[PDB]
Amino acid sequence: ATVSMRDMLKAGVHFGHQTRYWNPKMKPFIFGARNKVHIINLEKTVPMFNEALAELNKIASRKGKILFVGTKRAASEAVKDAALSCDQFFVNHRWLGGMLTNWKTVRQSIKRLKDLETQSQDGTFDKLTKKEALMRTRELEKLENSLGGIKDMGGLPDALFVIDADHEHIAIKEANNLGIPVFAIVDTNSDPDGVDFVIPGNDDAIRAVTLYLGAVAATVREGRSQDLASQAEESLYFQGESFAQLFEESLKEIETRIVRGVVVAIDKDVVLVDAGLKSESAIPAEQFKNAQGELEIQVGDEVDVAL
Amino acid sequence: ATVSMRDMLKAGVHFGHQTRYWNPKMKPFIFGARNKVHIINLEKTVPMFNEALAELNKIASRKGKILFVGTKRAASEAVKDAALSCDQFFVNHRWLGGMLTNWKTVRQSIKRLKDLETQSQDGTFDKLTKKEALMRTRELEKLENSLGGIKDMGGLPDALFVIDADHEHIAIKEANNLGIPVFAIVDTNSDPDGVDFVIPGNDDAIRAVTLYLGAVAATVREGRSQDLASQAEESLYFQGESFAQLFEESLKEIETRIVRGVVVAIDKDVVLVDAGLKSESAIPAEQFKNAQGELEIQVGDEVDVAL
Ligand SMILES: [Zn+2]
Ligand SMILES: [Zn+2]
Repeated sequence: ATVSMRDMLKAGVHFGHQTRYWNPKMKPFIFGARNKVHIINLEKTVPMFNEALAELNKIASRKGKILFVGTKRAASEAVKDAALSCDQFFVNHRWLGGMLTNWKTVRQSIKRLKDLETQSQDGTFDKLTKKEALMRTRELEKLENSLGGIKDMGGLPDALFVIDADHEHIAIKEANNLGIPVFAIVDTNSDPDGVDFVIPGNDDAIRAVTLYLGAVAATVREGRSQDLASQAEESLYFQGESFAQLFEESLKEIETRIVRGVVVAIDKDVVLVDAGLKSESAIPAEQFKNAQGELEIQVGDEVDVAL
Repeated sequence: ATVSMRDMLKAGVHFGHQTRYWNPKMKPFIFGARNKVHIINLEKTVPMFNEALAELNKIASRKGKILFVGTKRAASEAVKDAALSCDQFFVNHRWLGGMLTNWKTVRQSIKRLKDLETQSQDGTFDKLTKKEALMRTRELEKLENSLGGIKDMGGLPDALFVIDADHEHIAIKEANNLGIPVFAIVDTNSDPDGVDFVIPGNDDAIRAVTLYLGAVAATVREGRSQDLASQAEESLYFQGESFAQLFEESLKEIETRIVRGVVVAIDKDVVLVDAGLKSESAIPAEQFKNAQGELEIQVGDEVDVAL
């Protein structure tokens, strides 16, 4: 996975802040200045982004959970779009101190959110006074704005992808403390020190932000599915055996002896065994019950069967 | 997209029916017979499946809708799994004559399904007698079993993918009449004539059926997203220009003159214009209102702006 330099140039990825606003720590990523404005060196952005994408692909491929964080105007709606498009998670309105470091508390706040969700729907709020119903409605607003993108995360994320390292410094510091790797777009006015995988680039243009998140969402989908990887395993070696050769070889795989197999499905009075024939074999449960009339085997168990 | 011959052999794709059950029309796809059973020639299955996958990829890439059809025991639950995994549609319980050819009627039956959905939830059924409520409950059962996988299809499909051509002959004939292309697994006991893209193979093993649907769902996801295609466009040509060359070239793209731009977002009193700077420009709506105080422009419109 990569984005080309020409694509980044068109999106404005190389536009830094005015030089008077810079953080000197971004010097290695700066190409120069034109008209009192810093130009970001895409010669560095491209390999550093590829490096970031490769590791996010690896994390996603072990069922890793990715938290997209971006709450500034330019990032907010796109962060949600990206996260949804690859079945991950997000914070896009505002960060509450402790979302990560006090995660056991957040977990309870999530159940409280779901209870308030139910209450607002099943008429509980209508049986309250206006003053009370408003209290619960504002609480539900706070919880949904802040936790709505993570309510099904189910534990700490395995990585953070962040738009604007300075704007999101609180979250980045929590991740640091927990040893959660941080991938971030770092603009010329920002401190890169807390960022594990820095991506030098413009964090102020919707089109630039969209370019980054798109490449991220794609590589995360590829990590989960293994679509393109499993496919490009057919070119790694010779596969030109004839069917005839392969079929005759498979006939000699028969030794010796009645057959052996594996349960794949147990619906009452129907036990299903894959013994590698044309069809799986559906067996009456009775052959698999003990003296008390209970099922002895489980889906995935190994068994025997009579040809 | 492809499945290897070794993968098909392991899944049992080559196991045909007993020869006494064959349809002579399947002769070109048959390798031979062992123990009074027909062996399917995978030398033919592999290129014919690749051919089918390539055209399904093309159909999906123009936002085509794919209807997965499989109602026999071995196909039923996997057909649903596959369809869901690539955001398409399915029929997996039983085919009602006219689902395709009388589609304008099906459309009304879909709204009737949604109304019954609401009624069963909002307590309408509880206000009925038992005899009446049972009538509506059975109607809801019929509609959900048959239309549940297509209720958001929104029109005729652009292709059918079918498990077992003989078992699903009714649907295949409706598609024929409507000119909708049929992709189907055709076993040695079946008639291939109605099938546009026949895939000679075992249609009785869950593991074989799973192998086919998996490859289909992947190629459909790839058609929609263009993940792997857009990525493998970076290898088609030289991309070794230095950033310096590219940046200096982009500086000469400035001619002449105040700037020109494109609206991207209109939220009351905030009009957003992309003029290719570091940030999009947010302009007060007032500059864009006519004498009556109405908005003159729309999202996507072209405008002008003062630097
Ligand atoms: Zn910035
Ligand atoms: Zn069959």
